[PDB]
Amino acid sequence: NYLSQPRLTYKTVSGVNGPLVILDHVKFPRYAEIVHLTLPDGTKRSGQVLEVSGSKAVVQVFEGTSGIDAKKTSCEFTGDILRTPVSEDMLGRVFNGSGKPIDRGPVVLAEDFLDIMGQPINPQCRIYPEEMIQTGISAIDGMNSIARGQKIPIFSAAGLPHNEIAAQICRQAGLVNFAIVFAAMGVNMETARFFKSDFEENGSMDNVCLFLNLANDPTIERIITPRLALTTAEFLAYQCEKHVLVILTDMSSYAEALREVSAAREEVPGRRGFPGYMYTDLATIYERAGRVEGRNGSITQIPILTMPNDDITHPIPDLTGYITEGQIYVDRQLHNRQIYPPINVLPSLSRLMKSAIGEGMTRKDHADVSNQLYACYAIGKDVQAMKAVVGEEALTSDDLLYLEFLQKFEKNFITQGPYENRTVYETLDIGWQLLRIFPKEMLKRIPQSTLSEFYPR
Amino acid sequence: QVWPVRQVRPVTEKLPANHPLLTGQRVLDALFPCVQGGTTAIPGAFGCGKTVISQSLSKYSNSDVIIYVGCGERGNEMSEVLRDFPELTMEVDGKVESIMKRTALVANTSNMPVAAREASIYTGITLSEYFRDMGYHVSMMADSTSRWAEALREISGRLAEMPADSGYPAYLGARLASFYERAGRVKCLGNPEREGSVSIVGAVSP
Amino acid sequence: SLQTSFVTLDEAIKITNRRVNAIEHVIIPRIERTLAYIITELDEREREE
Repeated sequence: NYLSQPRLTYKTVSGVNGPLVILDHVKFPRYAEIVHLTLPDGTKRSGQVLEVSGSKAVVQVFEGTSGIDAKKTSCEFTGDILRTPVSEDMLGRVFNGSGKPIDRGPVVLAEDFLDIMGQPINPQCRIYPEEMIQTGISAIDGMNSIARGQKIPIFSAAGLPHNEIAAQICRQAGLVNFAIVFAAMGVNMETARFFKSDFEENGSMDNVCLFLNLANDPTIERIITPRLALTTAEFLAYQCEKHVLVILTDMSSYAEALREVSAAREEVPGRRGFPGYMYTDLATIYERAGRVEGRNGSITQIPILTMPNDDITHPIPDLTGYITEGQIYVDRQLHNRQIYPPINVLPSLSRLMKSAIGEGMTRKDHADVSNQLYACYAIGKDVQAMKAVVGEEALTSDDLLYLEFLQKFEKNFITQGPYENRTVYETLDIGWQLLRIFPKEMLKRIPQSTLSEFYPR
Repeated sequence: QVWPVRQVRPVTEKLPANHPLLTGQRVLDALFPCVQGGTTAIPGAFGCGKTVISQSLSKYSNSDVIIYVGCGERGNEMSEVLRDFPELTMEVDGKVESIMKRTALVANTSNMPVAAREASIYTGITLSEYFRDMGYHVSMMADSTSRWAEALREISGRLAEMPADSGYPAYLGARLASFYERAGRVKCLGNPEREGSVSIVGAVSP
Repeated sequence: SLQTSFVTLDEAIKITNRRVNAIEHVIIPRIERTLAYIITELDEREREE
């Protein structure tokens, strides 16, 4: 039923400190309720009830507390938690990080109002994702295969081409159309232009939804931006039955805004000063993906990360890898060598790959070839590390085979260029050609029945 | 007029940078070019010879206006800048003119109030954005942004905020991103149709 | 005399270069990673306090 009883408004602001405003004499406070603040100069701001105790409510204000005062500032309480208006009109729109339009179009006519926080899907009703997406990028498709419904973030760093890889994945994804929902947290204007331009250049923009919070926009919008985006993906996937690809741009900007918010409440710190609950918080975003029983649609997530000082042990890539179903790793040392894409396969993973590949799925060799390419690449790295101590004259011919595989793998299998779109079958046969260098008795991940069928070609 | 230092001055549209900022140096202008509306860093350390950047920008660049910011310099290092800058000249319409006809200096020694040391870059960029809005091209130089981040650490330390990374406050990266984001070419507010820009050069001291 | 000296001296050059490469590529990086970890954990203990 509708909220038919009228809203209360209060001038009873008892104190202000950091991002927090504190009202008193509040009639029956509701935890997590939304409050609208009108400042003395007539500026409107919004906040959410972060604590309640008797007659007091504590509000965090999304646009910050600067210029709020104890006497003239006025707060209206909405009677309800944060909900977003959603409709299938939202494809081909641009919004800011709080869901207001920025494309000069109108506000959304809701088909429904949905709770931004979502709601945990029952593990009984989850369907395991098994349909492989071909990205056409060989370093992903052949050695980290993506199932439709996965979470698989791109771990990158400042100055690397993770925008261009994410754009290539959006441009090339298909089964062996996606609707795209794109969120940006803390991006510079040239990053915001790059994506919007690329989606318009590929003609795709009538099938893309963008939420933009730029580097100059309010920080506390960043902690609702991915929840607005994922609520839109959940309507599109689980009510309108679409296949959704969700891109979350720089989760390190989300984590940094979350640290800044939590530091003001003085909640228990974890490693490197992040909130003690950061694992749970990130998990409420990343678990909003997958397939479900009896509905055709699906949500795939590809969050993009910047690793501080390239350190994979930092809490942001660390707690993300603990939740997500793998990672793609973009490497500065490959980027400095002018390779594209810079995907170093060794720190990368896909967990859902193991069941999305093989006989009937892709080809019978795929699970064997992939594991042997990992083994030879790991050994080739170990020989290259030995060479740096002892020099070439110490190496036996068997070491030189792995060190020749290493050079040919990075030029043929990894290196690709920005518009090349390889099949899985091209990726597999480019796999066998590099493996063919080795006498077959060295291929000790591969059983005789696979070798005797595919190596002699 | 009066404007708050921490509020970005509004514009009709914010535009991709295109034209080079000339320094008159062969390296820099050929191998490592900057655009008008660009963002740059230099290593701010003793023997490296920082003054060639500052003097090339001040005397020879295709800037219209120059804003120089000292963030928290040693007493005698600040004195050399304030000695040298008024004595610089350039030639305009076949006549020699002082650099100070197009220049303003923000100056802070390490004993000036810590709130001035932290406000310093926000004063300098707000002064730059005011001449951008007239349809000029402005160059900003910050003498060391490390000396500003130390003032930011002292203020958050005086407030007893949580010490995050290396004692710096949790927002250090958000403040630096929000600062450099004010650089760029723009289509100005208001009726006479015009474009201007602010370019940032900021030294840093690892 | 010169040749038996030369053979012995060639081996000594190879051994010396092998040691220089080990100090530069094995030992110094292991010390620098260790030193970076210690500097990191001391900030964590300080934040806990």
